[PDB]
Amino acid sequence: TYQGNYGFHLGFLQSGTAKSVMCTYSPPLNKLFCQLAKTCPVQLWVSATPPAGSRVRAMAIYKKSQHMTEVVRRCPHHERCSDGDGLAPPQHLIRVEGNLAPEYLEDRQTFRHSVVVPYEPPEAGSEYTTIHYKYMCNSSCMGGMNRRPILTIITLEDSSGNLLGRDSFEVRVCACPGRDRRTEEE
Ligand SMILES: [Zn+2]
Repeated sequence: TYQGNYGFHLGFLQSGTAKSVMCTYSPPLNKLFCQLAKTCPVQLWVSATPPAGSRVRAMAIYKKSQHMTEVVRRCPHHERCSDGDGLAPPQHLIRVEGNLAPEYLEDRQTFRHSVVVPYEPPEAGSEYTTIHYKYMCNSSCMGGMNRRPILTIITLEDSSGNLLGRDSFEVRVCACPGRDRRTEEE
């Protein structure tokens, strides 16, 4: 995490450990629990607007340093699951929704996957800018994350890739998010 010259940091809609809820954020754990394939409106905040060309990248990494050096990718199952949108490659975990200019990358050196989008200042009347994400594999998929916790890294970079700000949050993709938030909230 690191707010830069722009005060870059993330924001989340408070939903509640209720039921029928498909996505809820836990301020205490700073962890998100969401159902697979459902939209998560994460917010972007800044005290100054980034220069034009600045982008927003979303990468998933493993929380525990023992698995730190392993690329997070969908499990052999979901990988062979026809549930694409026409943009995201079948092997990516984090997809973006709503944006018409998302870019799906794979670092040539680290092999890590990411989704980058153009940074856009908040629309009139809002104080923050939204980006709808989705996870396409459950935390409990064998071959996949396999019960291993992950952390979503959201970085604000300039047109040329330079880091301009970074923030993160742990995430859990489950069928029972609400329950899992409270029965973990402790
Ligand atoms: Zn899976």
